[PDB]
Amino acid sequence: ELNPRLREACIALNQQLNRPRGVTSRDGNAARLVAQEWFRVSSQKRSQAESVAGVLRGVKSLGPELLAYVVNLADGNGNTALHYSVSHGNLAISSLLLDTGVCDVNHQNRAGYSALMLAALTSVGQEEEDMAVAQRLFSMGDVNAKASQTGQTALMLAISHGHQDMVAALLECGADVNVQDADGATALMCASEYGRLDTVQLLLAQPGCDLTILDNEGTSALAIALEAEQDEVAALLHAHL
Repeated sequence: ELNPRLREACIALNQQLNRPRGVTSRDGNAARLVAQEWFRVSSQKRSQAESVAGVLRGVKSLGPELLAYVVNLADGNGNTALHYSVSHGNLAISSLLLDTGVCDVNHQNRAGYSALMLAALTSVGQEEEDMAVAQRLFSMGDVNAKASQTGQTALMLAISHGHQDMVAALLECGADVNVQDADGATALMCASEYGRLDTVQLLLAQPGCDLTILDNEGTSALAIALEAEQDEVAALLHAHL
């Protein structure tokens, strides 16, 4: 059940949302008060799924539009509760939000990243449940989306942090290897700079992987490897070229 102040703000917000035209400002008194309590309860590192679950039961009792509005609230950093739960590794909260069936997992924060992208970036190598959460995100998102500022993909972000299992998972979900970021860089280029040989091998094994894509200064994966002094990567790229 909702605490007295939040309940009243939710009732007021629900009233705005449920009008025939549904006209509702994210910047009204009601929405700001709901946001303040929602982020307080849902999005802290110490937030507890039990508490969030009780807020959601309360929100849901007022109706589906309110539930979807609240779950997908974005703060001044463009972050939703799911951004925070993924980033913080609060798996229980992640599961609880995804269980609502209403998360917009492709929503990009101000920095340009979706929850899907942050899951690729912050992949916990030894957490089977971390990977299960990421796979749920992939199933309801666009694994080939590009981040609004840098143009990077989940695949590139996973590569950049040496998250090999995440790389494999994204390729099994249909990640395109040949997407280019804002600077023209590809997943292979990121992998060639990072220097993990198994990741380079896995990318090279994908049908259609193109070794001759260039970035906007005409740089190839091979050149990046040589510049990074990754000789074994460089030699491997030479052999496929």
